[PDB]
Amino acid sequence: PIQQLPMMKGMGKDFKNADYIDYLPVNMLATPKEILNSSGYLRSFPGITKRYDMNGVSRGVEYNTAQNAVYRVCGGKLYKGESEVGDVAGSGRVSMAHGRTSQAVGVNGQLVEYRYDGTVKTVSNWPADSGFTQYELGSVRDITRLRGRYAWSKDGTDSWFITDLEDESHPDRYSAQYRAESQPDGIIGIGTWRDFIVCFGSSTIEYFSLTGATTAGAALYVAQPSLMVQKGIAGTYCKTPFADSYAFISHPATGAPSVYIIGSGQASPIATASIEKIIRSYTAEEMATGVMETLRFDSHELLIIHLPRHVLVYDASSSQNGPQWCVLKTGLYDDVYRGVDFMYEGNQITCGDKSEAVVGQLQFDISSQYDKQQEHLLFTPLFKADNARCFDLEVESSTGVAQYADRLFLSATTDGINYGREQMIEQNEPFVYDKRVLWKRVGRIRRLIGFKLRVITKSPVTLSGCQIRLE
Amino acid sequence: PIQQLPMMKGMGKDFKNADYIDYLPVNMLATPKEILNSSGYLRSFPGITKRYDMNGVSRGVEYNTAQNAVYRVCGGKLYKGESEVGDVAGSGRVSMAHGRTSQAVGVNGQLVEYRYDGTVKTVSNWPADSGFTQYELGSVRDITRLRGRYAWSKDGTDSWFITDLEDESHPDRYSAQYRAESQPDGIIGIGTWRDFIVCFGSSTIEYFSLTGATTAGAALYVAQPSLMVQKGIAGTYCKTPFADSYAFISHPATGAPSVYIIGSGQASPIATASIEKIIRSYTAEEMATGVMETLRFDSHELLIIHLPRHVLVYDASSSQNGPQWCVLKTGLYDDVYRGVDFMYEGNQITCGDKSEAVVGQLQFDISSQYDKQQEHLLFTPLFKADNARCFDLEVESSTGVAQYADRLFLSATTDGINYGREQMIEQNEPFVYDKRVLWKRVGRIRRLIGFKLRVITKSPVTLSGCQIRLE
Amino acid sequence: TANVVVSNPRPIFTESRSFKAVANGKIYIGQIDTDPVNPANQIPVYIENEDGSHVQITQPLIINAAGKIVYNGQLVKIVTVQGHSMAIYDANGSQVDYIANVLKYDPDQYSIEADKKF
Amino acid sequence: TANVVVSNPRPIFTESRSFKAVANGKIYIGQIDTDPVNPANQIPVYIENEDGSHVQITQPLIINAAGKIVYNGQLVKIVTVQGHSMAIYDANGSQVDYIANVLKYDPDQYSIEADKKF
Amino acid sequence: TANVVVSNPRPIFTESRSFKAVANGKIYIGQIDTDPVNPANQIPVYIENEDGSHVQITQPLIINAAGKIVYNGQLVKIVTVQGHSMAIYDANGSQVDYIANVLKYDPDQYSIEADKKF
Amino acid sequence: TANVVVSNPRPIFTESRSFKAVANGKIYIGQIDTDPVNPANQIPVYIENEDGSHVQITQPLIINAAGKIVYNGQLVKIVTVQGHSMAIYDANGSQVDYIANVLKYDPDQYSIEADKKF
Amino acid sequence: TANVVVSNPRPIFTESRSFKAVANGKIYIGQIDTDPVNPANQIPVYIENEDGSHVQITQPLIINAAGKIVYNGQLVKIVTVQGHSMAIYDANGSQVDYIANVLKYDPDQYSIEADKKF
Repeated sequence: PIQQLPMMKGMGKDFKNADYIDYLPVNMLATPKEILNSSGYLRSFPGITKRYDMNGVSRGVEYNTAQNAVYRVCGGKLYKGESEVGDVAGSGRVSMAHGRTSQAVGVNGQLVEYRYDGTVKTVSNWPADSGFTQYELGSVRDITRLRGRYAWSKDGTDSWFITDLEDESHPDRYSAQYRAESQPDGIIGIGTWRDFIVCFGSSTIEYFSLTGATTAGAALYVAQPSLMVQKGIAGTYCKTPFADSYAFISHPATGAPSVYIIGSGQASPIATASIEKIIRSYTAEEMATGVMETLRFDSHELLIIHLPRHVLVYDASSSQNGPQWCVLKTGLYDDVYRGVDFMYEGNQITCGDKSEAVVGQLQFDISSQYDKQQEHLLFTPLFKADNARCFDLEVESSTGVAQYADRLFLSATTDGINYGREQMIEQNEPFVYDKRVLWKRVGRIRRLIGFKLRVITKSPVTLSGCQIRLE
Repeated sequence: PIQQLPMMKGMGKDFKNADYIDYLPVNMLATPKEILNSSGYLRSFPGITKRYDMNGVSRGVEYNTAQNAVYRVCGGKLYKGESEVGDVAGSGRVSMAHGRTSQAVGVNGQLVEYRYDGTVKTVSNWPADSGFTQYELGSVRDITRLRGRYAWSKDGTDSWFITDLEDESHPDRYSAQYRAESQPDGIIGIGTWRDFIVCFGSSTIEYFSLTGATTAGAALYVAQPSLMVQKGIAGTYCKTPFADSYAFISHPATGAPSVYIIGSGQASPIATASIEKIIRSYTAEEMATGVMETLRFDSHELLIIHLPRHVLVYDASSSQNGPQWCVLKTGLYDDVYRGVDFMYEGNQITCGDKSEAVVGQLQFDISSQYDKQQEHLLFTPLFKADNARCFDLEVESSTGVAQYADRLFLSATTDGINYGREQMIEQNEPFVYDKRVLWKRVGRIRRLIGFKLRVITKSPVTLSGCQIRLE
Repeated sequence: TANVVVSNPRPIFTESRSFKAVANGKIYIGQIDTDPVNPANQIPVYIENEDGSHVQITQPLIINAAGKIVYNGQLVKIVTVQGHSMAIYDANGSQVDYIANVLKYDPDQYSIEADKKF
Repeated sequence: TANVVVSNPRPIFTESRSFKAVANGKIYIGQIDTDPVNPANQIPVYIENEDGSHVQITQPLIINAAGKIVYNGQLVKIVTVQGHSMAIYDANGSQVDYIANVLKYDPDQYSIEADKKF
Repeated sequence: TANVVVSNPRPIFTESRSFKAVANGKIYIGQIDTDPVNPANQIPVYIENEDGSHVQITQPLIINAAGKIVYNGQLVKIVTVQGHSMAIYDANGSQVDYIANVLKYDPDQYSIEADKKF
Repeated sequence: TANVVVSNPRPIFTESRSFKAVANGKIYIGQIDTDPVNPANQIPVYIENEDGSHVQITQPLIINAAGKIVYNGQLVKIVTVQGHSMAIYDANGSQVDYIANVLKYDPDQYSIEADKKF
Repeated sequence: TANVVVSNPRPIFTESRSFKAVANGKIYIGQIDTDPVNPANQIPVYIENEDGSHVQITQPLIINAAGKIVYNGQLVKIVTVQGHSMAIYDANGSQVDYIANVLKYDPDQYSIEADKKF
């Protein structure tokens, strides 16, 4: 009897606490598509090839819909495409926004606006010679743009400000300050969903709409209590517009964190128990430094979360059996993934780097990151097959696009933690499109069994239809 | 054992990156209809026969509901039906609108209005001798008509203007300028959905409705933020009213482009992974030059997209198993389809030409384009049939309407990319209505198999009920 | 210097699966990627004589028992004006082979080409 | 001008000591004046399909019982660059033929110098 | 990504009326439009090696059981300087084929003509 | 510097009276100069995996028919601290070997004092 | 959580050309870069016990059927003070192995050297 073994999600035990955990695929994305007896396959994440050389590691990215170009902060420089257009001080992640007249960067507690004419301004109070209101402009944490105004949050004081309509280098003349105010504190992040200013605190997410007032001093924004979410975000960059709302990671102020997508006044969990355990392995710090982003290609709608030790990708287009998660990494020994700050421009997806002063372009006919061969994992769930004596381990692989006859390390575990002997079986061949990857004689199953299916390639890996004969 | 083989959608592998892709039917449309043991058939796209002779290639088309006639721009001429009614400058695609007393063409940054009395006007500011407002009328990108006014978008400056009620050759005396303003930039296209001015930018689509105000200087249009769509369009002609809303191709500003239909504040994807890959094969340019149109005949609701190398047709009425797509082409070597600017008038569908100065009328009892034989393809999905030794490859064909005993090239692939020998089988015969297209002895299947089913005809092709005997 | 290489001018047409000639077979050549048996798809075929007469003949070419093209019982050389598609049929009438696109240039009469080219 | 000659597609490869095809024989195509058996000297070879796509294939080409190149038991059209060397080996591993430069077997060798001179 | 089909460059000579090689036959190479069997009409013939060296050999070219030219029991490529005529006779002495002008021009004399007229 | 020696992984344990592996033998690892059979003196032993994780395993290590440490019939890599004592018993309970300190079996015992001195 | 693989520290001596132990063989320990079979070239050899005491023994070290050094029918660890050369002969007197410098230096003299210079 032939039995099909799923490979899109594995299963095992954690030897630290003897609990059951999922084994996520590494450098693999699941694509639901009926190929043959399969109804889905697994394809390696696209590799990275060098595009440009920059001043340092990437610190921010945005698509400038005004200039129709991608602006990247790298090291101490700000680039419009390939050419440097400004100097940015600091060393960490920066906020990025833009409008008609300038590209704004939130860095070092400042909202530095690089105008397209070549001048650089900074948001500051109106001069006292003006008859205009002066505000307590402290530090800047996060910035955003809406309706021709920059809205930014003051660091740790629950307040946010907007810029003037005819002068974006100053706050509003009469009514610039607003507060979330349905909370003791928390203004961690700021964004714009559809036409609202969204203030992401801890334990609250608040929405603000334009009032349409005309009288001087009247409030230009009003909170919408019907749209507010009773949950917060862990860090200033722990949120992204994913599908039509914001996906975020919750603050410890409301319990153990996980991954949520905002619905209508509520948040729906996206993370599984294994993802929650991975998140819980981090302190409150190392969790506020996580960076979230989104990717879109070939009907793939990926949500990428970078942590100091993990890069976790959630696929919303392949989550028909529950949330679909995978791990991105660089190297062969669980080193963190180096790609960050993805952005689609022209007809290519371009990324920054976490460790080198370079930029990539995410080539699709390879799987190596900057010419370095990468590792891919595909586990199968444990199953009870006492005295089964399995045979004919078959997998379907799409061969032909390869530079070497790269192989497959096939091993089996019988306790859920430790894997045994690895056999090397050729899984690809250059210019050969009919290969039949297969291992005839698998051993006898005593109580339990599970397979690892490790590959190391510079070429794309496409695997589907894992099957065994159990006799 | 008799097994039925679907032909409405094929399946194979791309030899460039070893990925799985769909093989769309070429010059064939799928009609869901219970014929016999089939529940649907595949019919060749109607051929094109010459109707008129124009000045040049077609640049625009519209049905003038005021005149009850079709207006076409061909070369340097504008025709109402068959007779020239104006001269139009330029060489590329033009925008079309019409109203009570004129047919407006948006071309060369101008809104040129050809009035039915024979005089031609152009939109310009009111003379300074008037006490009326003057506006920064720059270039014209796209035009439309609503409620007796022309609404057009200024090129690259996010603004749009309306004309005056009692003088359509000028903007409004008091309040003509409006801005989308919920965006840093983008006014790529303009249209009218039901009673709204729809402004299709990049990364947003905004809706404007009439306020009903009567005071001078008050805004006559107000934006509806509740109907907004958080997605853009690729080019000025990458949108069309498809079913009851707009179907469009998205901008790179929101990720990798695909095909969407606007719902209620959201966009629903229509393209599949293969269509997204085809779109991604084009740069940002060659994607803004794409054109989108709609056809309707025999319950077929076709959405046609013209690209420099592909013409892709989506069938809304045959999408019960997922989106249904096909390819239109001219010749035998994947040359782009020459038909463009379809419009139903009288009882005939009429098209322009992309390479010659002619017009067609889309005859239904042929399949040739301007008396030249055309090629039709029908692929089957790959399947695993190890040691099958198949027999009796049958297909049901509706014969009788033919000028020659046209034949079928039947081949098989065992790897998904390369096809073997082609066998010639007569699939049609003039004045014969019982044919039994069939091949007796197909070979043994080692691992995988799939068929191509190529036809070259000047007559309609109707194929259904593909079946094999697997023994 | 070596200007000529001794070679065989007569093409040989054999079976697809076995080392046997297509005895008393037929050849139809026409527009590329088409069915050459349809006379509308057929293209002119000429016999190139020993001096260059280039006399046109009817399309179906007859294959000898040796696998060579014959006309009036004599070995002939057949030439065409363009790349074509080929269809070789057996004496029984079965499709021996179909080729969608073939183009082999005539390696002879280079003096005329040089005169027309230089 | 009838500059295209009706020749035999699907070239036939014959044993060098008898009138027999090289069944299950191997063919290596590489750079000119080198050994194409060593994969460092090999050059791409492409299957040409009906739709016009060129698909690079594994270098050792397999010869069937009729003496013609096959891919999976199916007759295919194989294309490479004009300048290449060829090595044909029998199924038992013995050299059937070697040619260091195919372009030197054209009947007219004066054409190359004439084109490269005037 | 290629612009020539992989063919078989080495010539093979078979019988004109039956599908079999001209085993142990003879090839006579001579002046254009003459009878090359006559030694007066014969012209020098050389074998060209893999390197490119030329070795003049006696005129009667030996065909082997495979239908190929062999000099010292090994396949050889035959070259000439001037345009020639080629007559192939079988082992029994019956004429198999005759070509009075293989290229329909003389590259040797046309080289002199073109060196001055081009 | 070639300071790494290509040696044999999967160490082999042999019977002390005959050239035979200790099949189904038991190994205890403990503190230096102690009885590792007593669980009070035992020290952790870890399986080192492909992924790099170290998993502590039950102390009695099982020796297969090849003389190697196995976990579930599978060859594994077992690691511990540098200073340990080892006891090897046969499947019948008889003592095969005892080593009070493995570090004292290194060929060079001057290295330890030299490192601790200068 | 470890930094050394569990190995087998007790030496075993096997034949250099066949997979068998040197049963009842001889080991001769002597001066560096000399022939240690000669008693004049030999150096004192001691057995080191579990406690750490040393017992000087006669030079020819006995290799039992298991391939291990045994003095009083029991496994012993052999130590020396100075660097040595080692020669292993089998039971029939044929030399099995020879190493002229087991550590490629003399720790005895290098001890004084390092005390002087480090």
